[PDB]
Amino acid sequence: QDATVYVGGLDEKVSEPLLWELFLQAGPVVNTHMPKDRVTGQHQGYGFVEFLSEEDADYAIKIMNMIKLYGKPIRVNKANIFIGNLDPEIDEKLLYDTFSAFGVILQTPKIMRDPDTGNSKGYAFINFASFDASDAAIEAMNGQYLCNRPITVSYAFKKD
Amino acid sequence: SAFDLDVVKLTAQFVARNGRQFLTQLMQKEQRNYQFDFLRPQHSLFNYFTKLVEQYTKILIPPKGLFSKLKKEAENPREVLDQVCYRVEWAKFQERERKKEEEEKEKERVAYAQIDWHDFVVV
Amino acid sequence: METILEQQRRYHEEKERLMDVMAKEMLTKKSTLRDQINSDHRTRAMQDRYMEVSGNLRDLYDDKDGLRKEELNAISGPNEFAEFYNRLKQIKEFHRKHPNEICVPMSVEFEELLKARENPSEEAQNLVEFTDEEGYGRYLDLHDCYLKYINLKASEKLDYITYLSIFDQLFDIPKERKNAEYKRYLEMLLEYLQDYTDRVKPLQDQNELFGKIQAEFEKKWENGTFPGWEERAQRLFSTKGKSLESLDTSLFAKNPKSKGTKRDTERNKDIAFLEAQIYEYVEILGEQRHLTHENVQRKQARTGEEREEEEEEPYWLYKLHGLNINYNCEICGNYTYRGPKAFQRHFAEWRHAHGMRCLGIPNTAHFANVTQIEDAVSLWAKLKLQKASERWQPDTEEEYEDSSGNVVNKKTYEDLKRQGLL
Ligand SMILES: [Zn+2]
Repeated sequence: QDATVYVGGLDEKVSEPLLWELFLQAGPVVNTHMPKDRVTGQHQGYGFVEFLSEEDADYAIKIMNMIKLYGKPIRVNKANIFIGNLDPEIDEKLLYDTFSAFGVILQTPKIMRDPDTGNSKGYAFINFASFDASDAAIEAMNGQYLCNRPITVSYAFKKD
Repeated sequence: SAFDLDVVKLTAQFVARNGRQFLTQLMQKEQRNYQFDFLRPQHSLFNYFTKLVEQYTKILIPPKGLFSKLKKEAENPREVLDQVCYRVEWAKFQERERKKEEEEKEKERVAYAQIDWHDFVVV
Repeated sequence: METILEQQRRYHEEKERLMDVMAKEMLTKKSTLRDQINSDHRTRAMQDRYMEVSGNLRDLYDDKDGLRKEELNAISGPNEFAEFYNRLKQIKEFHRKHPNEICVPMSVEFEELLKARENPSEEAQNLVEFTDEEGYGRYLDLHDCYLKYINLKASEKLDYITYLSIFDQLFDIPKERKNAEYKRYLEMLLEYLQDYTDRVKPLQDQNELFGKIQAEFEKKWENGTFPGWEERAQRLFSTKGKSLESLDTSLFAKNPKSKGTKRDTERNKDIAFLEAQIYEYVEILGEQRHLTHENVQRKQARTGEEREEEEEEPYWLYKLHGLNINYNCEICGNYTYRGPKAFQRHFAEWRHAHGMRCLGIPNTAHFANVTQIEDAVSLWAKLKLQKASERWQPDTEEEYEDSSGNVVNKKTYEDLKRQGLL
């Protein structure tokens, strides 16, 4: 897990030897793994590249971070408001700093991860201090231009 | 982080003995080729340096132990218990004020989510 | 050292942290009497520590009056500051962050969820200062005092209710003589009552209460504290009456009243002070004595069981595929494996690799179908010897001929050549 780098944000043009060919300049990528879905039978955008040394994986994570690969925000990492279609290049501290401009955050946010890879699932949950920050996130942040990924902010629970 | 904290404590001790706002022992040190990034207010350590300077100024008070001796806080446990009870009452009043502010914010959020947003009038 | 600047601010921060801990202890609600007594003892210990810190900080003002002339001088300044910065310009290779400058006194004055006790008060216990019969200040133990009174009176006609009725009197006639041996038991009963009063309220000022009791004993009890309408003025030491105040003032400095008797003011002053302290403890803790008397009456009126309850509170595949034949491996915790298809595969599985790492031998194809420990270590010794032999080791296998003689001595190894060329 230390020598392997988890890549997120892969489109349909990216393939299993294509990621190994793109990561060959960063370091000696020994193997590439792409988990296939059960309903569609294709990649879900997240994969893994197992290299030989941990320094090559660190250089690939520091070089290929927030890159625009196949029209997709590909990024390598070390393997009541709901935000969907978020970029995997952002972290919890980056999401807390991005959410601090609209309103005040009550605590540190959390992002959902896949049970197989564990880098990024695609959705996240963040809680605001009051309902005014949630309304400002649903008015402004729900549709704002993020890092090559259109996010969507919505209410997790609402009572009619 | 011990050397930076010691430098901040030395700057707070040297700046508290000044007779003016700008005529201090640290303003002339900035022009004497001494790098001090904690003097600018843009850094996060400046908020702690200001609190250290405030504590150094409060350590120079006449009831702080320079020319007088405290008798109520040092020789009366009942006065300390009354001060602790007053601090607990102030904390309870602050918690009640925060709960009232949260209730007012919830009432404003309930009133804003129930008003009609289709009756537009441009005058 | 900045004793007037840094040490005074540190003492003020410690006093503020102690006051914040006391306010957090007083703001929290209580549910039990023993936990409340432990919190009161911790608050009293924190108040004593804050008073000691204030007394230590209040004495650091002798050199401050001499150093204030040099500290407030605007002619000085950045010279000594630059000298202190050059003294603080040492090697910064100690890459270690210390966030416990102010967080450590905040954590020392706090408690945990498993045990509600502070870090200086971690060794404090309520069972070392109070007995089980007292109930952490709920009642008072009077069985030993009643046994001592029955042993001193030499009679079995005094029960616990009679002793409680005799001990309830404050200014009435005593049960025995004042010059008898009952004063030695009364002094012990007063010394126990003083400790019971000091244990029932640790947050109260015991020294101020003792000084007030001494002032009331000296200024009031020694000057006729019980006026009448021999009955006009009574003396506690001499145990005699007086006609008027002038006769009592003339007899207060008399020769039998000073030292010419066995109950004078010279020898029987401590017994009178102990009796006054016992009367003050009975007047201040009368509700606890009434609760102890009610508990004794409820224990006497109860039965044996009530007193005990109060004191206690395809079978064919089975053999075709290889099952029913089990194999065990010592390298794997004597884990017994099933039919051969699984047993042969276990050497590659996780558990066997774990078991082999215990000895320090890698998992390879050589160590397959080997289940015993000593066999594994012997085969590892063999393989080690073989491989280490068949490699090319230049250090011991090489022929150098140093230029020391330059025409002789070709038996030099690769290490002696460096030693000769050094
Ligand atoms: Zn085994």
